[PDB]
Amino acid sequence: VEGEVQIVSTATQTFLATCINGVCWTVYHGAGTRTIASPKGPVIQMYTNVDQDLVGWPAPQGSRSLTPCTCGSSDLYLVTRHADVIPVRRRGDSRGSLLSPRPISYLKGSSGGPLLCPAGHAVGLFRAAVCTRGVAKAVDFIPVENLETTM
Amino acid sequence: APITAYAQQTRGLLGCIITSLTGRDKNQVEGEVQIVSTATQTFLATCINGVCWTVYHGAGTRTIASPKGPVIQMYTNVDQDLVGWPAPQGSRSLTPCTCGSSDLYLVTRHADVIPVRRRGDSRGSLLSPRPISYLKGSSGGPLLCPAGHAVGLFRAAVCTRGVAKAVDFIPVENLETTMR
Amino acid sequence: KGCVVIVGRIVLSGKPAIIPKK
Amino acid sequence: GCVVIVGRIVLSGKPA
Ligand SMILES: [Zn+2]
Ligand SMILES: [Zn+2]
Repeated sequence: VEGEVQIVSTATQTFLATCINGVCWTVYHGAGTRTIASPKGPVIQMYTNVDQDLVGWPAPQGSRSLTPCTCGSSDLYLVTRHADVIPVRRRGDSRGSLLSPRPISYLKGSSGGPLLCPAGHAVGLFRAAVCTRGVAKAVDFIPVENLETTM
Repeated sequence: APITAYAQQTRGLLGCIITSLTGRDKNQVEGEVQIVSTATQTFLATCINGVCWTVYHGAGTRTIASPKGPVIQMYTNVDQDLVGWPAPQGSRSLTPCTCGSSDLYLVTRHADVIPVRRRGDSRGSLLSPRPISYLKGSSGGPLLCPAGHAVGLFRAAVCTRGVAKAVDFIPVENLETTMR
Repeated sequence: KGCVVIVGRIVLSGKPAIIPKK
Repeated sequence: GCVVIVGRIVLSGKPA
């Protein structure tokens, strides 16, 4: 059984990584220029885009790649590090509103995870929770197109 | 919730052949869509409201191998290209769509869900054209609306230079009519 | 002549899950 | 430092 989403950690924190097009993508503010662990030693980033807050290493062991979205739906579904699914309505290229606001803690450690369309395909990578007094009401994300362009 | 799917092979070539002839299959059933096969070809059967439907051009007028022996079809409609056996003990049934959505999602034999835009009562267009082989063995499979309800069953691809650009499907209405 | 046999399945009802270690 | 994989998530909920 292969997984599209990896739950990763640094000494500092934990977050997610999403395998798309054979690349294991995550948030630069989480991994930085950090190399990823491998049974044969640290493997370096295949892409590092600080401007986009995006990094990617070759897809790891025990993973399968997620397909990018091609239907253009605005009904997204964010997957958290706890495997929760959160409906999000796309408000723009890199922003969408949670159909039901959640405590900031709910989305903690899920940055890097995917935002799926109704077909389960990748619309983008969860970048940051947009909160108002501890309640995340919306989210920031990196469109798959950026990933597609970085490659 | 986003439509995601996964496949599992329950038996192989020789085990299939014997079970075909024997007509007795004791394997445990799970799922909404059963990958099915004859000595000739493989296709999909979709359980909707307690009936396991599939395409006639695949199942013909054959019985389905069950734990109690072969099971005779409940419905047969050569013209509409349908056949239905009572759903196997263990499968889960989908339910017809009641939202009239035009944004459909086709589930392939390899558990891949692809988007198709409804372009008529029995046709939809692949938003992302794929070679016909990707669709190989998917007849009888489901076309779901955004809520996961059955809109139709994949009948035949509409390809050109070997690239499928659209698909012809059996709208779940023909099912209600076949049972009538 | 010859029964149709189930050789696999496709499950739509599964929800995202963290793969267990075993 | 180095990023380490501590777990995996399967979107389809596919059991082993
Ligand atoms: Zn999509
Ligand atoms: Zn519907």
